[PDB]
Amino acid sequence: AEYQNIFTQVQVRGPADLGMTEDVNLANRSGVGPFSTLLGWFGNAQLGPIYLGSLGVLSLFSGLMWFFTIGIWFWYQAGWNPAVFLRDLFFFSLEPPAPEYGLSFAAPLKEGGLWLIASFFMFVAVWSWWGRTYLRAQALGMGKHTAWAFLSAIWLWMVLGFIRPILMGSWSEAVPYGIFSHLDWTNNFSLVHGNLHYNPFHGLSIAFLYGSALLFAMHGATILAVSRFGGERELEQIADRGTAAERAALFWRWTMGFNATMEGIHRWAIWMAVLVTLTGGIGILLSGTVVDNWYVWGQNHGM
Amino acid sequence: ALLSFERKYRVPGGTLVGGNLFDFWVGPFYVGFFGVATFFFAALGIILIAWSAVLQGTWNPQLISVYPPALEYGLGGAPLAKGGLWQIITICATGAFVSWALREVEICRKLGIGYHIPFAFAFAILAYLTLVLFRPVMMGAWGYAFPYGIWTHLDWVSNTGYTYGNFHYNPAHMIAITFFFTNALALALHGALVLSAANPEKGKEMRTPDHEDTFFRDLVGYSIGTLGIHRLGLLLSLSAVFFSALCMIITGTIWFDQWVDWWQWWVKLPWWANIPGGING
Amino acid sequence: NFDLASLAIYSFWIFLAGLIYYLQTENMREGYPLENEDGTPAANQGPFPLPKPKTFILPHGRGTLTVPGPESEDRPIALARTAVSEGFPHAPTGDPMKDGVGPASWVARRDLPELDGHGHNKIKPMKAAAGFHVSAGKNPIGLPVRGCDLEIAGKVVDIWVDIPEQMARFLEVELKDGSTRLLPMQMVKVQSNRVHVNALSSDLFAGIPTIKSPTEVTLLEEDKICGYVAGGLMYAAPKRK
Ligand code: BCL
Ligand code: BCL
Ligand code: BCL
Ligand code: BCL
Ligand SMILES: CC[C@H]1c2cc3[nH]c4c(c3C)C(=O)[C@H](C(=O)OC)c4c3nc(cc4[nH]c(cc(n2)[C@@H]1C)c(C(C)=O)c4C)[C@@H](C)[C@@H]3CCC(=O)OC/C=C(\C)CCC[C@H](C)CCC[C@H](C)CCCC(C)C
Ligand SMILES: CC[C@H]1c2cc3[nH]c4c(c3C)C(=O)[C@H](C(=O)OC)c4c3nc(cc4[nH]c(cc(n2)[C@@H]1C)c(C(C)=O)c4C)[C@@H](C)[C@@H]3CCC(=O)OC/C=C(\C)CCC[C@H](C)CCC[C@H](C)CCCC(C)C
Ligand SMILES: COC(C)(C)C(=O)C/C=C(\C)CC/C=C(\C)CC/C=C(\C)CCCC/C(C)=C/CC[C@H](C)CC/C=C(\C)CCC=C(C)C
Ligand SMILES: CCCCCCCC/C=C/CCCCCCCC(=O)OC[C@@H](O)COP(=O)(O)O
Ligand SMILES: CCCCCCCC/C=C/CCCCCCCC(=O)OC[C@@H](O)COP(=O)(O)O
Ligand SMILES: CCCCCCCC/C=C\CCCCCCCC(=O)OC[C@H](O)CO
Ligand SMILES: CCCCCCCCCCCC[N+](C)(C)[O-]
Ligand SMILES: CCCCCCCCCCCC[N+](C)(C)[O-]
Ligand SMILES: CCCCCCCCCCCC[N+](C)(C)[O-]
Ligand SMILES: [Fe+3]
Repeated sequence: AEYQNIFTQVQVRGPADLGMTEDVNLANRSGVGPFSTLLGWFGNAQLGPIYLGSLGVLSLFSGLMWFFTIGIWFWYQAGWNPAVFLRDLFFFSLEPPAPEYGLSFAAPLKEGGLWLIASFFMFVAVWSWWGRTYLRAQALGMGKHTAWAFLSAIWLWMVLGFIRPILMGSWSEAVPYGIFSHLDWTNNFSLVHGNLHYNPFHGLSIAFLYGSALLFAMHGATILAVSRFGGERELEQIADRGTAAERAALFWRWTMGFNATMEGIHRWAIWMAVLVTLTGGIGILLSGTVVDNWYVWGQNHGM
Repeated sequence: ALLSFERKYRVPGGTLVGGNLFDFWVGPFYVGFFGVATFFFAALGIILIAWSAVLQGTWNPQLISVYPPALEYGLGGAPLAKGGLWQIITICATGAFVSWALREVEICRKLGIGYHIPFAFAFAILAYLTLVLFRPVMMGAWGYAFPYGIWTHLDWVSNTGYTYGNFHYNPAHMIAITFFFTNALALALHGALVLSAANPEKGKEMRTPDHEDTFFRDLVGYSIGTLGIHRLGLLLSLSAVFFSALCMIITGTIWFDQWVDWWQWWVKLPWWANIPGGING
Repeated sequence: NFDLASLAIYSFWIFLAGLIYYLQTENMREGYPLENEDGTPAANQGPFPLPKPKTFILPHGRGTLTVPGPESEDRPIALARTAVSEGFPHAPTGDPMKDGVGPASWVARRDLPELDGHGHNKIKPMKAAAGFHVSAGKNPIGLPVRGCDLEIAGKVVDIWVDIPEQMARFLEVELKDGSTRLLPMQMVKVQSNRVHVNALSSDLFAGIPTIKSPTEVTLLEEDKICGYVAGGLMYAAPKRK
């Protein structure tokens, strides 16, 4: 019956927090939204405000057009039958042009041309969203760590849909837009390149993906374990180390022989996560361009 | 040697067994009864691996592989060279991992902190036991467990997966992957957010947690809050491992076909299975 | 045979070694250099060097933090060695709860309140926080507070709330002499008829360190309160039967 601070016992509510202004153009910031008692059991209850602005509107417009170009194609693959649509929803796929079209933009609409159009909309949606993660931090005087971490994810996505297909010579190498089909694409990619288990950058990517769960479990549990000393107030703990920061460090020093600081655990954290897609993107980029067969390659280089 | 602030925390107490008998440190490491237990289990398990490597004829860590018994041994004991070493090493590993968790418990007690960390570590242990104990017992043979080898246990993953076609279609596996990807996304975002407030633009005072909330509200319309994000990180990572264990404990025990068949239920529902066109009619 | 994939993977592992070296030194900005158990610098500091100083400019005129920098506990530590060799416990010389050692430890933080981004006190009693109220769950105000000796130590008279995070952080508890103490929210179990506090017996509630102002709490005071209460799990434990 010792409380665990996983769910809130007593929720409290006051006036909506409108937020810091700094250099944010308040003209592009929405009103505040309603409060969610449901969310309040686990985190904050307040919804909104949200920032709009040119980049966000462009990203949202472009991202919805991506989504709609795929939807329209699904409706056409379903013969416009709504029940066929719901039935095969996970089986439809907007496929890239066939290999004979190379990198040409002359693939007919129904045979890859719509894939290129959807990809254009997706490309604008992601890069304008990236610009937004940078500008939202700038407007508040904050560091640019979010935009930089986001670039690591974008890197893997750029490699999969754009850079590797270009270096391979055809859009046909790109990932299709479908629930199951992109899973089939992923399995096929490994079989075609001689087992991605033996791509060392893929093994690293796994180490960092497993390590991200290891580390967030460690850190999430650690902070809850010292929440009885205000441990989740990490910025003031960085500015003015408290017994929460000290007990957290000593738990780990006594357990495994070394430890973090309140600030430095977040450098471990950001690097553990971004290295997932950083190494992952490298491993995919080398596949087929440089290495046709990872298992064979590994045997000739010592694996 | 101590951290500059450490001495005031190095008091007697908090042990679960043995009183003050093992209540001391070796350098930075706390010992305790379960530190002794960890050492014994780990040292013996490592000795037995060395024994297995001697029987194998290699000292190469990339080649050493300790295999479980052949399937024909069922759940029986096997001779050392033919699965017994794997069996004893598995007992030692379980012994070392559980002792590690209980040592952490003692550490939590001496420091007066919550028990969230060994509780979270227990999920990893249970996922390990799912693969070497729970699932092999339910299938009837130790030989369904994975071998202890750097590359051979990856081949086991691939052999086990492709037994069921494309393992992607395992639905608990989809949920587990979604928790793993979402966890890494949240870890990147959380690390970036704190660092972006502690290390603001040049020429700026350190930001406050209000700036963190404002940043995420501006960006996506919601901030889970500083307590919420650590709750979330723990939930995502533990849910990933829970659904990992679930996706394997059902595979070969209550599901035997190609996993892609599971969704075929949705496909062949009588009211739309025979409509021409699309994919499934 | 040493192709581009080879060059890339060996390069990444070199990068990774440098990153780990960097990350470890970054995490030595607190608590290092290591000390002997007598407080003097330890001869063996390990293979990683101390990081070069960095500076944080604190908002609200609060000054600047430089880390690493010269460290001191800035408080007396009522503990003595139990051994001449290293690695053994240091035993409390007095009352470890009152002296703030072991799991009752506190850190000499700033004797000022944490402020929000607008420079206002982050934590306020609900009676001073216009519009704040219990919005879900059992409202604990007016309930009796029970210790691990199953006896009643006082009455909940207010909730101290983190305003920016809209979170209950402390229960203000009125004792039989009419004074109050703060009880950390993470150390109470709010029930239908009572608030149960397993960490403290009823007679230890008045030992909770007091706050010097009725409407605010300083970081120093929060550390003394939170340390004292958590210390009860070990030091009030002979009363938990
Ligand atoms: C989890 C689901 C599968 C599985 C699927 C995969 C796949 C797929 C991959 C790995 C990879 C690895 N796995 Mg495996 N792995 C399993 C179970 C295990 C267990 C275990 C006791 O359960 C262990 C110790 C390992 C260990 C390892 C490492 C050799 C490597 C990097 C992991 C990592 O950084 O994780 C996160 C953890 C950390 C960052 C913390 C540090 C962990 C260190 C590196 C562990 C060293 C273990 C040591 C070599 C063996 C025991 C040492 C004893 C002293 C004898 N696996 C099961 C069977 N594993 C990758 C690889 O490169 O393999 C060659 C890879 O591609
Ligand atoms: C049969 C299948 C093959 C195989 C084929 C592949 C292939 C092919 C790939 C991987 C990749 C990965 N694999 Mg593998 N994989 C196998 C076996 C494994 C095993 C295992 C237990 O055996 C494990 C643990 C893994 C694990 C991993 C990950 C470490 C890695 C993906 C990282 C990531 O975050 O991607 C997810 C993150 C992203 C895709 C980035 C996304 C960023 C963009 C910008 C997001 C856009 C959002 C968009 C606009 C939509 C918005 C929606 C609105 C919000 C509503 N694989 C086997 C051998 N694997 C990838 C990799 O890096 O390989 C080196 C990869 O390409
Ligand atoms: C890494 C190697 C492979 C790959 C291998 C796998 C495997 C294997 C699995 C997935 C899984 C998923 N992948 Mg994939 N995946 C790849 C690249 C992508 C890209 C991309 C931009 O490149 C996208 C958008 C997705 C999207 C998705 C989701 C459908 C799902 C959960 C992801 C997740 O946890 O996100 C974390 C992010 C968030 C939680 C934020 C919100 C994200 C939302 C939900 C994304 C919506 C996308 C899409 C528009 C949804 C339409 C739904 C209905 C059809 C209308 N993948 C590459 C090519 N992916 C899992 C799954 O369930 O598959 C069915 C799974 O098992
Ligand atoms: C060809 C292979 C198949 C496939 C077949 C399988 C099989 C088979 C399995 C998985 C499992 C998993 N797969 Mg799959 N998988 C494929 C493709 C993928 C892709 C992808 C992008 O395509 C992804 C992301 C995944 C993802 C995943 C995870 C959901 C899960 C692994 C994590 C886990 O269980 O941790 C759990 C964590 C542990 C087991 C670690 C335990 C650690 C212990 C407690 C402590 C060790 C201490 C150590 C010895 C100390 C050393 C010394 C110190 C370091 C000093 N797979 C393809 C389609 N996958 C596995 C699973 O769910 O397992 C339950 C599994 O068995
Ligand atoms: C290792 C790095 C990890 C990572 C990092 C990362 N991702 C990030 C970031 C970072 C640091 C961001 O800053 C950024 C972000 O903003 O996060 C909150 C992002 C983000 N990562 C995302 C997704 C994502 N990340 C993933 C992975 C990871 N990201 C890695 C694990 C994955 C996968 C496959 O695992 C996914 C799916 C997004 C949540 C976000 C990027 C947002 C973006 O680019 O959006 C562009 C698109 C739109 C604005 C709109 C698209 C339209 C919708 C699909 C509409 C559907 C609903 C409905 C039809 C609406 C109808 C309305 C009608 C009224 C018209
Ligand atoms: C549940 C969420 C995630 C999680 C959580 C987690 N792990 C944890 C903790 C937590 C909260 C700890 O407190 C604990 C720790 O101290 O971390 C620093 C731990 C830890 N997780 C570890 C590893 C680890 N965690 C993993 C995963 C995860 N850990 C999950 C994704 C993985 C993988 C593969 O994904 C690995 C490899 C260790 C760093 C540590 C546990 C240390 C420990 O138990 O030490 C005692 C034992 C020894 C020192 C050695 C024992 C040797 C054996 C007797 C012989 C070898 C047997 C083994 C089966 C051989 C395998 C060979 C491989 C090639 C397959
Ligand atoms: C009710 O129905 C309506 C019609 C209203 C709908 O809207 C329904 C909508 C749906 C059902 C949506 C269905 C959507 C999906 C199934 C999405 C699934 C997507 C994935 C699983 C993601 C797969 C991976 C995608 C990747 C890797 C894309 C890479 C993109 C490239 C990096 C971009 C490259 C750019 C190109 C090729 C164009 C070049 C042009 C330039 C200007 C550079
Ligand atoms: C050829 C293959 C190489 C990879 C190709 C490009 C891939 C793009 C990836 C980008 C790097 C990964 C993210 C960096 C780590 C996370 C951010 C970080 O910790 O550093 C940023 C930090 O200073 C703060 O920024 P400022 O506020 O501007 O100082
Ligand atoms: C064994 C030691 C040497 C290993 C071999 C040589 C290493 C080769 C390459 C390694 C370099 C990896 C460095 C990664 C981290 C880069 C430092 C960094 O991040 O700088 C920016 C930072 O200041 C400001 O960040 P913020 O304060 O967060 O804005
Ligand atoms: C009116 C607008 C409608 C509202 C739409 C709701 C969308 C919610 C989406 C994601 C929340 C999960 C965020 C997970 C990542 C958080 C990173 C972090 O550290 O947050 C800490 C906290 O937010 C500060 O300290
Ligand atoms: C706003 C749309 C963005 C277009 C960029 C991608 C070009 C697609 C070309 C499709 C070709 C169709 N057609 C008939 C010319 O063959
Ligand atoms: C930022 C955290 C650093 C953690 C580094 C983890 C190293 C794991 C080693 C995995 C080995 C992968 N591979 C294929 C190259 O052998
Ligand atoms: C693979 C990720 C683990 C990286 C390990 C970093 C080890 C750092 C050990 C530093 C020793 C600390 N000490 C005891 C000298 O203070
Ligand atoms: Fe944190």
